[PDB]
Amino acid sequence: TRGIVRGGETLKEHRDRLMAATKATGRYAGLKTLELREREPILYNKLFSRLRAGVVDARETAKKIAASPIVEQEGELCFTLYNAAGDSLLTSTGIIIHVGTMGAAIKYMIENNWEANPGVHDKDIFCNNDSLIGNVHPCDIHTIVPIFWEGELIGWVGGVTHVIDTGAVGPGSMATGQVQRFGDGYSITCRKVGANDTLFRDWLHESQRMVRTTRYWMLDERTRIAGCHMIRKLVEEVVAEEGIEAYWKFAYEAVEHGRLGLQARIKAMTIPGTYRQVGFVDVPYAHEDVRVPSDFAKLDTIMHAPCEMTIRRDGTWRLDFEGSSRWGWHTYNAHQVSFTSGIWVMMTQTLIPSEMINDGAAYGTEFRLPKGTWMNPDDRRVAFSYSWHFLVSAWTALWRGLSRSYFGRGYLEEVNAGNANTSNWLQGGGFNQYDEIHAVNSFECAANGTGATAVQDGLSHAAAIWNPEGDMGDMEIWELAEPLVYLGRQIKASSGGSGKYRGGCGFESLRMVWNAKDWTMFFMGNGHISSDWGLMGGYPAASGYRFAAHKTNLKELIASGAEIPLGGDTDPENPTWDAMLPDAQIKRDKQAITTEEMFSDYDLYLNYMRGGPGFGDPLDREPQAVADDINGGYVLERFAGEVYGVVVRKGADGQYGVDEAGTAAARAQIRKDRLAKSVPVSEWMKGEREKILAKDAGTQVRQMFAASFKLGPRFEKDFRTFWSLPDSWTLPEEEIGVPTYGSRYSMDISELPDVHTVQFVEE
Amino acid sequence: TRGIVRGGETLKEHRDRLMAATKATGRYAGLKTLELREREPILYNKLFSRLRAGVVDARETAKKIAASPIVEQEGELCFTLYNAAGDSLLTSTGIIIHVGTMGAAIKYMIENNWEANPGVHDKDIFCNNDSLIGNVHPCDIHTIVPIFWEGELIGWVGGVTHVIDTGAVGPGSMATGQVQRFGDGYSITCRKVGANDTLFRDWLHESQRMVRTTRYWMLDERTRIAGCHMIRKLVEEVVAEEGIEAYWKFAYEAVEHGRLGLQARIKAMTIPGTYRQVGFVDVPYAHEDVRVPSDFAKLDTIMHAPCEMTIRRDGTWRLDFEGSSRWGWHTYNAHQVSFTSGIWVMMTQTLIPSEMINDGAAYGTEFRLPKGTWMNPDDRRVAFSYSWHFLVSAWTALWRGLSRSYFGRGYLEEVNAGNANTSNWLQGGGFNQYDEIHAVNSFECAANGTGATAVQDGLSHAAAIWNPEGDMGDMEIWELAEPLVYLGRQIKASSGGSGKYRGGCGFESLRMVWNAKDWTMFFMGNGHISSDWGLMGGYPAASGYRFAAHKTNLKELIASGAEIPLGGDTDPENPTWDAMLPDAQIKRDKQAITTEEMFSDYDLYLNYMRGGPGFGDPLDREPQAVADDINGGYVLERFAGEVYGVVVRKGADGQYGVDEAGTAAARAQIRKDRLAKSVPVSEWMKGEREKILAKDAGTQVRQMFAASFKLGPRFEKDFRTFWSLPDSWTLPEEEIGVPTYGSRYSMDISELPDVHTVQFVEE
Ligand SMILES: [Mn+2]
Ligand SMILES: [Mn+2]
Repeated sequence: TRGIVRGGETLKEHRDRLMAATKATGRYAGLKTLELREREPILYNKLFSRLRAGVVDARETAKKIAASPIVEQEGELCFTLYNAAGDSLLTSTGIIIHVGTMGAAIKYMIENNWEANPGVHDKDIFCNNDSLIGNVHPCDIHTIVPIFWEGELIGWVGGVTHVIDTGAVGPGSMATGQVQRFGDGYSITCRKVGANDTLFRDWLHESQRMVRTTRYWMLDERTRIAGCHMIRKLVEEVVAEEGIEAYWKFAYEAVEHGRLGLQARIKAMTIPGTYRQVGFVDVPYAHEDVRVPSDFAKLDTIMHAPCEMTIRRDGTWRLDFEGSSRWGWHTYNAHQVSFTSGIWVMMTQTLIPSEMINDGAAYGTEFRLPKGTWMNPDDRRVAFSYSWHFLVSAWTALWRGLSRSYFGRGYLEEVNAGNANTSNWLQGGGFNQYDEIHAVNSFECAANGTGATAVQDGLSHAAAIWNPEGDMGDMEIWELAEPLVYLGRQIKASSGGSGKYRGGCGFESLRMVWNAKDWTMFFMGNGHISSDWGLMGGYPAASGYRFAAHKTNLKELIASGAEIPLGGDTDPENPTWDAMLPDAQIKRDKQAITTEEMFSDYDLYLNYMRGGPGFGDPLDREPQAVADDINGGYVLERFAGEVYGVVVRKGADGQYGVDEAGTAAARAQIRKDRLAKSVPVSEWMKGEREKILAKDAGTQVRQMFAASFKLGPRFEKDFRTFWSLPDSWTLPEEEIGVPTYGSRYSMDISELPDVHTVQFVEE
Repeated sequence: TRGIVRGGETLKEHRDRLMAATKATGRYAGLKTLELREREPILYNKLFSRLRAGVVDARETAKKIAASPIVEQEGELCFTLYNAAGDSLLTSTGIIIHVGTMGAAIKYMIENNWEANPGVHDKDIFCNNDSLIGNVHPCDIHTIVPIFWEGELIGWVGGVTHVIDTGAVGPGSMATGQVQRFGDGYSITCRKVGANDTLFRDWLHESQRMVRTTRYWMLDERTRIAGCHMIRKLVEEVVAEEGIEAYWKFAYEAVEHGRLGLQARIKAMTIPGTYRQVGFVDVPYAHEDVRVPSDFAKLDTIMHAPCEMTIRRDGTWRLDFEGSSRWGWHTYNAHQVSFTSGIWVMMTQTLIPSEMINDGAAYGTEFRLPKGTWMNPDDRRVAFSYSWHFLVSAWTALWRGLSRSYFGRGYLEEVNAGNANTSNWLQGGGFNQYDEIHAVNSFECAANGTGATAVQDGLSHAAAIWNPEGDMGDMEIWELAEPLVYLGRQIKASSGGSGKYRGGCGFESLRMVWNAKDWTMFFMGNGHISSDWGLMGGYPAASGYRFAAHKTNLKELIASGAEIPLGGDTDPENPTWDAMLPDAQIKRDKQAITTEEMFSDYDLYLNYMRGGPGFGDPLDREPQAVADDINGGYVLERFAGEVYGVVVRKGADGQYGVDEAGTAAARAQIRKDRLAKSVPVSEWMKGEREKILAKDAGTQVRQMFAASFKLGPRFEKDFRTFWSLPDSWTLPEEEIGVPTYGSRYSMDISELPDVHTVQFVEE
């Protein structure tokens, strides 16, 4: 029975052959030479130039079909072209993390003999979003079309859209509320959803009633299908015009070219050696306003992600996450594919922007993700809807590590202290201004600030780790899809991390609920803990907080001519809105994660997008920059002196200027205070060691270590050595008093029948 | 192109033709005469006898394929045979409410042009459980196979199994936790799940990872498929032996025969006139241990289900539920198909046992269910997982109403005061004794007690409204599938409703958690309110309560030989176990509905199945019966005197005997006390009327009326008339202080694209 691949081999035989060559030889598919590229270089780039333009243009055109602004204006969609074995050749920009996620679904089909059943046929249509096979979160939905030529498969197209909602318990796309997979939303596992280019009615009727924002989902489906088919047609025209021979060579030489590309850029931009760095984020599920149904999920915890980054003389490199913490009862878990494609999107943004963007760099990187950590769970009950919470707090560390190598070597233009927490996600549900069931999810946190450089300040309100082409979207467009009105949009002062170069500031949006019925809202970002750290000096960006006002009496206040709250929440420590709202129930605290809360018309919700970390000692910053930050609204005048040692005087014009003698003398005095207030690290260490031996820390600090030691013995060994702790000191998780469900017992997806999962990671 | 039905017409043309004949003519399909039955009655019964044997025997055989005891021992499975238009011809016994649910699924396909897409092809396999189309709850999963003959559809087979769990937020089948459809478990809308008699791999992988109890679910599929295919093969053999002409006549004359049967039985057993009755149950979501994520769902409420039953001189009859309450944010909502097939299952149990069991009676009954009530919701966010809560408390009223017509006419053998609340459902989830993810759901409440008769006492621990073939299942078999050990099984004293004839007692099961890991449990029945009422006298059965013991210290108690709790909780007002467990956290209260709660090995959970209501004035009971009840454990000795006026004396043997002279005087004395403590109803009425005018009642009493008034103007008009209330007195729901989400705004499933829903009810 002939296999369907161009060879006559099956999908499985074909890929198994290619991975064997790759393993044995060290080069993708065994390609020790690139025949087309070396011998017919003109033909090689013409294919590259024409096909990469095709997918770029497909994404840009098709996104005019969607109703949701996330797809139509922000561009949270991607199109990828794959070879037979599910390796990408080329991609449009956008949410390119799904280069790898959709590649792994293609491989899951390959490895579980979809070929025999349900069959991969021409004109078929597959839809998938299953996180257990490596997708980021259910709200990101794939369409996958096989491409055939003269009767045989020659590759695949994938299209991803980020969809408003998938019917989880939480109303929104990064939803809280649910604590397991069951309730985490509509989960599609590589389903055959069409044949002969036409969708199945039983998929249409079932799928559309599993969600709130049906019209939005329906159109997000057509944006995918139209893109896939523009790309399928593109390929056929390219093959018919240049030949299957060349196309077939290109479909694999391109992928080894991407591996060759990563190696060469490492060797030219980096330094061999070892780099160590760590990242944390908070999960405050103890609080009253995280109302979750399962009692075993109400505890505070901290995500712990240490990375040992090894860079070798031959230009390979290794990322070891030994020491990391366990998955939990929340929606912040991830998958080994999620995680590693995340690290790949980062190398598309600094290491290989000017090389082939495809799975080549993936084959040139080594990943060790211990089984059972949050980044590699071993449990099929796990939940995913806001994977970015953990994911974006782990990858930010690696910017710093990678930036020390550019800095030592002299490529200071490339240093970057890391990504912002891509957060607060305005979410809610109910009846909207068209009186339809609806959900919300602002992609304003596509435009957080970004890490400072060794050369200049980070960009404000500019980007996210998962899409560098930032877009905040127009106020006038968002108000077509949410039942809220804007009372402010404002640069978020003192959100940027301080330094010689200041991190990018976030921004803020103040909303009034308007024309909503039976409406709820919630918040979802980091509160207690800043994920990014500064670099070579350099402080973390600000962390998160919440602001909601209920019963504002704002109908009367608007109408009677009284003061009403406008703009941003400029100094949350000295607020101005609260005085204006004497009757309101104001929620102003650090609890940056909540579940659904009744809101009504004229209630208030502050949307806050985070800043980025800074670079260098702050009192090396040029004083004039500090003064300009004060006028430009970037830094509150209070910290000009307290952080930068800059003394500013207001001119007749009302703007701030530099007092130079004052600024020098204040900097001189800060240096003596630093000497006087610090102590030798020897001294501090024996103090902290006493606290450790006494087990003096909150339950969430003690749980992070207990769980981390159990998954990563080399990390426990290192902690014990560092603090010089007796073997009599032990930290069993079960002694901390907090629930410990899922700490010993777990069941993996691979323990279910007929499941063959693909491994991409050392594990 | 040509339709698929044996005629050459499409499914839709075929049914549309037949429903028009039925509307114009008053007889199913226009059959004013029954050709086969009148002309070849021998051939007519031979087809009937062989086919009903086939479905009975198919259900019986295939249930030996299941691992879950729900299907294998208790038989909560059903097989039904349908004509082309989706009308049942015959059924096996068991959970026959799905006669109507699978018929409504077949008809939904007919109306939405499944024929065009995805196509109804021979050898195909459909799977469905969608409650918006009229299924009881997600856990009841249908398999639907078309039957073809010489290339044309001649009917369908449906198979139903109750599945342990479908991946709702709650672990169990009657799950709490979720408050909307989103989270209420895996919802399949008439999916084509196989072709050429083989299941699709993408359905297999996806479906098995959306639930906990996977191996159980897998085998429940094979039990369904096998029964369908035994029945498809059966028909073909019957047709090949007797001819398509005869079978095609039978497939429709059978259904008008059933309508004729309902009419003849009404006219023979009943009295024409009007019957009025009502039913209630509790929903105290206000309590701390109902932890739901949505703040708009935390309130107490009461289901209000009034029925005006009209029986006519021509033998038709009408059931109007005007006045009923609204659907809510819980899992107790229903659907018009759910509700009406319930009343049909009830009429199979008294009215037509000896007639054709098929849709004939459905065509002979009139139903009016106001749109927007809990029984006919107009909102597609609604949740269903424990529909029986409302459903079984509504139908019990109709037994009483129907019983007054037997009692007046003299068929006292047929009187029954109503069904028990079929409840408490022991449920929970975690890791079981085989160290696999698992969920539990005891079907011990298939064997509640039943209503007393005009002739004799109700049966104890015997049946449920949805399956009169009660089975409590073996202890030894239940312990193969739950990580619990039985410490007692006991008739539940004083659970039966008191009367001249006592209602049936429930029973109770005391469990110890054993060999469980990361384990939770919860409760799900009625607490505050008894659904059934007694009759012509007659008190309701006991209502519900909860008992759990945590930290029992029972390992130590067992090992040391101290007292351990065994058996049942004989007198909850004077317990013996609580003293035995001095270290325990004991939960003993009325809160019969909880969400998930951590349990551990040696903790205790009491499973309580309810009793049935009684008949007649209790102090007409033969005193000897009261004495036997006391010894037999049915009634606690305290109430012999207080309820029955029976004075019982303990003998030399230790058993109770009747004090005859004492019992006469006590009965003489009770009658004088009854006079002395009652008042003229006029007197009592003006007191209660002041309370109404003063709005003196719990928020749950005031919300039940507010919601009912808005949905049922004739009920408000009638309330106001009865209590003589000014037009100045008004009860707006929004003044009661509790959330009112979904009270004005709603969006029906019929408002989504391409949705054509079928109407079976006056509405
Ligand atoms: Mn997304
Ligand atoms: Mn069921």
